Amino acid sequence: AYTNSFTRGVYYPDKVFRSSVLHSTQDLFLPFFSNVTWFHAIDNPVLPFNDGVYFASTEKSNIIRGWIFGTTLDSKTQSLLIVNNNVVIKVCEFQFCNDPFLDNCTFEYVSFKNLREFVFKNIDGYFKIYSKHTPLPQGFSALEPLVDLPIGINITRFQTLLAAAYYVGYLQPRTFLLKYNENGTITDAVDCALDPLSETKCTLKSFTVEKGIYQTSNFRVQPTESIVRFPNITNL
Amino acid sequence: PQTLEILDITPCSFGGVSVITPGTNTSNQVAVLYQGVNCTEVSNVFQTRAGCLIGAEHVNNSYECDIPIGAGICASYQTSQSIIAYTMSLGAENSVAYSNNSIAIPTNFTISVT
Amino acid sequence: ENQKLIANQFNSAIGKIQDLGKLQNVVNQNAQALNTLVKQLSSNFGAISSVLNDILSRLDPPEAEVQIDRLITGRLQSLQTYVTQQLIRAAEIRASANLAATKMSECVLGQSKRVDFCGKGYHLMSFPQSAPHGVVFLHVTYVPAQEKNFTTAPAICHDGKAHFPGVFVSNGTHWFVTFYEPQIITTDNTFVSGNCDVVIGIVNNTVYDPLQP
Amino acid sequence: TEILPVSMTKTSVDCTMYICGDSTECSNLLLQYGSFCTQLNRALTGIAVEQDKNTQEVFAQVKQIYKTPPIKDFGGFNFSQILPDPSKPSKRSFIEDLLFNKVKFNGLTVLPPLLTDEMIAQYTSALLAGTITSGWTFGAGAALQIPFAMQMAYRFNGIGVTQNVLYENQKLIANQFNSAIGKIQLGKLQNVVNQNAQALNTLVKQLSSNFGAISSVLNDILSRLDPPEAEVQIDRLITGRLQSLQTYVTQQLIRAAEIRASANLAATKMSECVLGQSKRVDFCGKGYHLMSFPQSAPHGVVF
Repeated sequence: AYTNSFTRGVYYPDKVFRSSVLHSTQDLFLPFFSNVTWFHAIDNPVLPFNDGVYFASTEKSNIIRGWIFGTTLDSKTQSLLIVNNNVVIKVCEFQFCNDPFLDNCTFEYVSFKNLREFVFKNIDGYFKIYSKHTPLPQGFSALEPLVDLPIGINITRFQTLLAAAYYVGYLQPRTFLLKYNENGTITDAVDCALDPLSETKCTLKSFTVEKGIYQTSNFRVQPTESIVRFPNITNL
Repeated sequence: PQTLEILDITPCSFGGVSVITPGTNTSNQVAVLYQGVNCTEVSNVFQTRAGCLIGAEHVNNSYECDIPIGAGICASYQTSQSIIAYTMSLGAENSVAYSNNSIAIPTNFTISVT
Repeated sequence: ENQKLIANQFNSAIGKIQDLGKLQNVVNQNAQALNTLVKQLSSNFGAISSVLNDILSRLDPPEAEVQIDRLITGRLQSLQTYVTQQLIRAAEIRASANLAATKMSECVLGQSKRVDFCGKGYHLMSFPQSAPHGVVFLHVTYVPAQEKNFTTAPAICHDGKAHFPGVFVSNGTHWFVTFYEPQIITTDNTFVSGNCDVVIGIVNNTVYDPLQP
Repeated sequence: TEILPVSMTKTSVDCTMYICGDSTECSNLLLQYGSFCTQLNRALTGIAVEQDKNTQEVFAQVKQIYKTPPIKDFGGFNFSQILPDPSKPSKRSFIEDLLFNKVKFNGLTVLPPLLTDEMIAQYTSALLAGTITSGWTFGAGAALQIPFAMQMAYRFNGIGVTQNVLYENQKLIANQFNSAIGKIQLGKLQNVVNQNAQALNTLVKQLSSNFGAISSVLNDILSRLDPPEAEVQIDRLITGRLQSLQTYVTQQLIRAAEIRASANLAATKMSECVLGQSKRVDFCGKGYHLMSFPQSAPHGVVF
């Protein structure tokens, strides 16, 4: 099943504090109204990892207790074993079978009515883990950086494991205008590339556009093919 | 270089792209002007001297205009209510009844504090 | 008996202000000029960075002078661009300040006979208001509003004399002199010179003379 | 016959097509210069909205639009080429055509004016029908009728001249009107068109200038060298072409202040010479002023 993630996947791009500013950053966030893939575990197959993923879940029993991030997953690439009991984070390798058992390693670390959103990233070897626990609804909630890991590895495939409804996202490089409040948190956001009224809002750097006509961007027709010509079969 | 027909080079269709909107306190739907380009290149298609004006509807009537389009076209927001693209009306088409014997001063006055 | 017309309309028009396009534009244009200037301190202009401390303290002074020379050109072009926009924008404001000085002299400190200089209509009087970085003129003007239609002739020879007037007006059968105030036709504001072949278009009608009664 | 300019030609520039036409690494280094043409585009848009204010302050001095009555007994001027003829498809007046007769794409875009040539000529014919049929009283609200031999008499008495000149010599006025416009059939107006033309032409020919680098074309610099040293060469092209834009835009801002000073003079002459009579000496022509007529020449007005 596929569904519509309305305004989700908007996290804090930096640890800078800002208060009541309309800040425009060009960071990879989950686009608005994108295509997110609803799954049902009634199992948990392979997933595509491109530029990080927006995870989510909707459980009243806290049943998901595992992430396994690896290309080969046979104790060759650095996999992870994140568990939510505290978010205890085992970045070391365990010898997995075809399906790891429910009910020499490098790094170990300890830090109906619930959403568990888990935006991931891998830029400059800094494996970022964001989070938000908010009891896909019609609303808006920013995601705070929960932990960061300077592993410096390449990952391209993963599989969430439990001892039943987990969603995946698609992160793309996209301009985004943020809206901080008095409290220093994000209360609204605008993508400025989805529909023509949105990119008006970035050119004004505001939210309440007044009645008028605004030169938002420039139109250009890209070339289609190439035409290279040289004279008739002369020389021989 | 192969045959001897002479063929021109004219540049690719470029231009600006403007967004015609009412207030966000008023409406949410917008018109999208494409400046200068005839719009066989690029919602309700409408061609003007300014360029293509998609997303709004041509109206054969004429009103005192609100949002400057360009080249004698203006946009507004009314009938539910949508965005209309019409020729600007220049004011009421008064006809003065001039005679060899006629004069006029208006009846009452307003002490207008401009 | 029309100070009650004025006072209400003066209170309504000050209310319509309560219910500043030129002045708020001036405040905003200065703000965007200053804000673009400060954001130029985050531009590289081709250098490694924009914070002057890390250009000095990341690499050797041998080529640090070259890199800071590219940075100082970008900052100086940004400062020259800001100054030459302030000089042009101050010439615009000085044209508005000389127009406001002319309106103070000719509309407040006197009455202007100039058409549509101190407001639409027959200008009566102005009041300046000491608005932020500007001035608001309450142009009290005498505007007649609800139209009419009279009937008049180029001149009126009564018994062989062409008059030069004050406006000959007539509501449909009788002639009034005139603001729409029908007063009696009198030779006080019309003077006699010529004849009724000496003004084209002339018709024949009475002209009340004040020496007779 | 006074020829005043009113409006310049509206021009908007796109930087990433001008400086860095079909190049991505040029756009990346243009981004490294921060934000220079955000404010260049706001400078040129401020010029372009200003020209719409100039044309709408001079001609749109009245709210209504008055029609010349089908019988036209307006004292006898050469009003066939002055007042509009229904023969021309793109409707103007032949006097406006006489002034029309006498007067590319490399990122530069010539945006059209809002107030078209037919709509300006409708404003002007409303001012002509307002002046003839209603005099000065059409400047207060709508038109309030005045006969022609009554309004020129009052235009004598308002300048201290006795009212016995056009009341006795109307055939002199109609013949001298034919002869003086006959002498006419545009120094200030052709100048404004020419200065705009040389401004854009020098801007285009700057792309043939290499600014001390190896070449003035984009692709040869990219092909011959590599991001080690092409980086230096393309920096000369960008900072050469960016100074060419700032030079052009600064010359456009100064030239738009000149046209606005002549647009406030044309708005003052429309108010005080057309919508009324001026007591000012030598403001609405040499001599004792009776009345003026607007004539919508291209990018200007002829009084």
